[PDB]
Amino acid sequence: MLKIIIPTTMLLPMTWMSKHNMIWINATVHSLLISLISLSLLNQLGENSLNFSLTFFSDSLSAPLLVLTTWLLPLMLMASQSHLSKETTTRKKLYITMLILLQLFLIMTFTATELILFYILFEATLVPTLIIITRWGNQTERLNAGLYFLFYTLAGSLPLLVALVYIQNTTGSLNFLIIHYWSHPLSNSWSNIFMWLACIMAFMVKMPLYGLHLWLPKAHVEAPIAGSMVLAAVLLKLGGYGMMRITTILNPLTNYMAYPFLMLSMWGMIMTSSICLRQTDLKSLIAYSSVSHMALVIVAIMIQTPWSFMGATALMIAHGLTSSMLFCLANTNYERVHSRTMILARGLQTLLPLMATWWLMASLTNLALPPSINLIGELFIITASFSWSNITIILMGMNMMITALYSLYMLITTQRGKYTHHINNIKASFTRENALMALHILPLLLLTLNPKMILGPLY
Amino acid sequence: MNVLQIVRDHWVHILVPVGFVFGCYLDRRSDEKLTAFRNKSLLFKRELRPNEEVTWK
Amino acid sequence: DSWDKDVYPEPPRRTPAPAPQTSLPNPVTYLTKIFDLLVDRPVTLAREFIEQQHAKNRYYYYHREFRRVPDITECEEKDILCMFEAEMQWRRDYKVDQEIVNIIQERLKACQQREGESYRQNCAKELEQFTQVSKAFQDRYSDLGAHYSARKCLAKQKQRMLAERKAAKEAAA
Amino acid sequence: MMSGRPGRVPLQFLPNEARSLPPPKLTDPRLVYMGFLGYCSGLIDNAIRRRPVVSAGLHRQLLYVTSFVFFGYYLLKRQDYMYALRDHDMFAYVKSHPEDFPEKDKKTYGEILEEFHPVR
Amino acid sequence: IRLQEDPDPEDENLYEKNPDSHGYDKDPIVDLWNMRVVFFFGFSIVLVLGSTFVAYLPDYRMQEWARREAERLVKYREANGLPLMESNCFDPNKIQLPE
Ligand SMILES: CCCCCCCCCCCCCCCCCC(=O)O[C@@H](COC(=O)CCCCCCCCCCCCCCC)COP(=O)(O)OC[C@H](O)CO
Repeated sequence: MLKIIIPTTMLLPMTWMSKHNMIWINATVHSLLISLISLSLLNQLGENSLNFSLTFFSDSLSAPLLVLTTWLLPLMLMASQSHLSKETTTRKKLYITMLILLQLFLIMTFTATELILFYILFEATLVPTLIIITRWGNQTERLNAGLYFLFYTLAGSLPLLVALVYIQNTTGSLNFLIIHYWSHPLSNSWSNIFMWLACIMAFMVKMPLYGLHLWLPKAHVEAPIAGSMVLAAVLLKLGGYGMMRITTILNPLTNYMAYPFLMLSMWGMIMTSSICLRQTDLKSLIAYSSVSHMALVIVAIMIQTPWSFMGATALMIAHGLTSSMLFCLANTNYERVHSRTMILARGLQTLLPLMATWWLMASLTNLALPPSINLIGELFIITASFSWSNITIILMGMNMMITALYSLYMLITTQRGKYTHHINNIKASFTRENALMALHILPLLLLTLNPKMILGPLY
Repeated sequence: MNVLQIVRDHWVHILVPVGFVFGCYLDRRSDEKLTAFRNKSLLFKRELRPNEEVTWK
Repeated sequence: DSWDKDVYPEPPRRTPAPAPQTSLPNPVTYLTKIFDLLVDRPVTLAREFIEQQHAKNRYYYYHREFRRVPDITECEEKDILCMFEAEMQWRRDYKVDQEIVNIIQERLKACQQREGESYRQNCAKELEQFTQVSKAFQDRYSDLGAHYSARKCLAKQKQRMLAERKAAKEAAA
Repeated sequence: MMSGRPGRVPLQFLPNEARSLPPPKLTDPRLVYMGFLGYCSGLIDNAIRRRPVVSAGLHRQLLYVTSFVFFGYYLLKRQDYMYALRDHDMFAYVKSHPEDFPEKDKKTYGEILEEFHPVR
Repeated sequence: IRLQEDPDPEDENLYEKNPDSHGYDKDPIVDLWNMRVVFFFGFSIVLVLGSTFVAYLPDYRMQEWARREAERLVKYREANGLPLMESNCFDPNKIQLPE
């Protein structure tokens, strides 16, 4: 509720009014402090969601994502204070302002009690990210990249706007509790499909499914490090949160209309993971891997099965923490080599031995190696999907088989092998990069002991 | 000890902490308007104790 | 004992008396013996020390009880005030029934190792009890959807005697 | 739409009978946000003129907060008036038109036949 | 010369100015202090107590309360001999099924 919001927004005057060089320090202090307070919100009751007021409420689904976003907030500050050191204090302050303003919106939307209120800051997250990708992005095609990312989501979000207000004029309020209790069987009338399509496509776009995913490779690669993590670790997941919330009034229409997306997602994950097997760009390879994992959640959410929701929430968080880490891996390597081609800097393990380890559990976590939370996600989803149909395991398991090859492919090409002779600027890794990397992996294994925290309201 | 300057450069550190203690205040103020069914739901409604007058604040 | 024997029926253990005839010493007696005065007694000595300390300052806690509240079949249409109590009561009974299946599942799994090679026929009672529970559990909550609600559970149920009474009419002929 | 209701004297920002409503409390959360807007203008006001933003012309942005608060306050009373007015003649209408507002029958969920769709 | 620009700056090594550099910022004293913040306010106060806080969090989802009720409920049910959990949930005796 408020105990998270005002501390987040009151953090903004601090960064603006802090000393010239202390900006990174005091921002990091209370961002971690905010994370601690958010963790206090992680508690949930049995069945009734933790409701605070007409404006804000939390459930067993929102809380794990809330603590994840606040937990993220220190990490971009940690990950960004290397390529922004040679910048004017105002621009550094502006950069920090963008992140916490972005993070502030995330707390708002996840705790939003009204769908329209959920909707207003659903796209409002775009404005800070658009600035981050465009201004501080370090590339040339970032301009076209920002346009692709911006227009795709709007093209899907605006139908939701017309759909959402239609609910208000037809079924009174759009309070999440009032929708759930007063749910009615959506008919099969040919208007209700376009009703169904509008209420779904908005979350489809910013949850890249095959076909509606070309923004993500352009979104991730040209975005700066902080932009890439926030976009891949939370931003691809507003779509996820919407579906678990909005599919309450899409049944039984979801039963019949689910087919085109399920085939698109299940086949897409094989295709996308195949792209990972032959990606020339390390950041792009990680980006395409996010599509495969996210497309798995598409099948998870859209099956509408108790087990499927549970594994979704497991992959909901685990992928986000993992994808942020892998982007950190690529970023921590990038500036040393000043290039994105994977084969540019081979045999890094012989030069940097600890990064060899950090890359190693990172690849293992993305492998869904048990008992990592990723395995709990994928394995739960497979069982739910298998109950839905026996055939899907052929597609399901094949993804894990492909996921194995490309995951260690980056490991062998970069970490193992012969070091590149020509390069000589690879310095011993700063303990900031090392500290940040453990900041990611350590909570992941810490979460393994308590899956019930992140299983969700279906748990 | 330089306090005229440690205050100037480290007065920012108190902003968020008071924000949190402020955040609890509206949290513990907004709930008052939400009293309505206080000790009214038959699941939890029960006999009011000799001294305390409000079951849940 | 902490738990209840009625909830967890434990058939009495049949432990044969040790009657060996070979003169050479049986070793496992000795390893149990040395273990007794090397591990078991020191563990017990610490345990009796901690347990007496626990009883020195004993603090209590009880088990929360929710009284019965009108459920969804008598709650008025719309009227989310009565729906709230109805939904929460039904979800609480969902938790109990999930634990009821859990209790039966442990008893079924308890038979396996307990009966050893006799598992196939000895606890067919355990098998049918789980069969009765699982089938009845299916009629209660199965296929309710990830957004299951007491309304849907009533809706799914209302189909059951709808078909049943229709079958009864056909059966009567 | 209230464009021609009986009694609307034109060019009257706050009609007298609106005084029968609870006035907005001096620290109404809507009001302080209106005060926020005044301040936010002040900071940028020094920005265009290239002044030390926050500590630049304490008089200037101080007036901004005062002006926005008052213009906000009278706006809120007027805003509260229409919503009260919109609800008032609303209720007066439905009693005057009982036939167009039938009282829907009281049936519990037990008798309602809501078909069930399995998820399979 | 196309435009009057500047050559691309060379990436400075924080180590060759100060060997103990931690990569958090250039100035050594704040860099050492940034170490203290990122670890003390990172691993120390969040990971350690936060884990204990969430680990020792009170009953979440009523995972044990339902068990105790189930044990009592199942102990009641087989004592009388009626089936230990009915196939029906909302008692059909009240239900007023149409026709
Ligand atoms: C880039 C293109 C879009 C990307 C994909 C987005 C999703 C695809 C479908 C988009 C649908 C947008 C319009 C839906 C608004 C809400 C729909 C709704 O609530 O359902 C209504 C569905 O009714 C409609 O007619 C909705 C619109 C149907 C689709 C036709 C217009 C939308 C498609 C063309 C415009 C957008 C495409 C891009 C054009 C450049 C119910 O009203 P009804 O017809 O049942 O009303 C009662 C009675 O029958 C008479 O009204």
